[PDB]
Amino acid sequence: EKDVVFLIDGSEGVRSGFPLLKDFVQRVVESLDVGPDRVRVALVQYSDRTRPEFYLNSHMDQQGVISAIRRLTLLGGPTPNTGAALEFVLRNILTSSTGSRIAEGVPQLLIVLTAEPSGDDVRGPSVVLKQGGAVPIGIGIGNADISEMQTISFIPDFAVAIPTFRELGTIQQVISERVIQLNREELSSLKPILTPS
Repeated sequence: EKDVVFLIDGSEGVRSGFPLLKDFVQRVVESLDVGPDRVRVALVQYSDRTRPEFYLNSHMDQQGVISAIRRLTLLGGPTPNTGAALEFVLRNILTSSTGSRIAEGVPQLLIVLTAEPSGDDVRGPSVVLKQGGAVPIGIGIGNADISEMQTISFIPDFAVAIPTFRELGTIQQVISERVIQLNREELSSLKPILTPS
């Protein structure tokens, strides 16, 4: 059992790379055992606002999730306010009412993809998410800030920096491997790192 949420920068900085991002998300999902009693998948786009695209309880199989990803259109917007988006996910998407099994101790894995420095502070939100049971993996593309992605990530090791959307496919296996590593037992041995700025 895993709840896997993709939080995707949909600001204008991502417009040209968005089809490659959609491809990447599908590559990860295809590796997961998707179903209500196994892996649940959600996806939220964000810029200076958030837009849930589908929730952990929306689909019950691989076809449903993949079809939903394929149909995404870019949210748009000037900036990625990543900190606000992270808290929005914690408080609204990692919830029992929207299909999260957080209350039962199911891993809450949050894969964040962005291509620019955040338009807001991610430090405080990162603390709140780690204290609240989220396990984030920050994937910074291009101009994304390395420190920010490390800060967001449950521990810095989990963060990834890749120079272009073109290279995003080259990390799909290690992201899949991380999702596998992070079961309830492994997470039991892992503690998050909190040392803001």
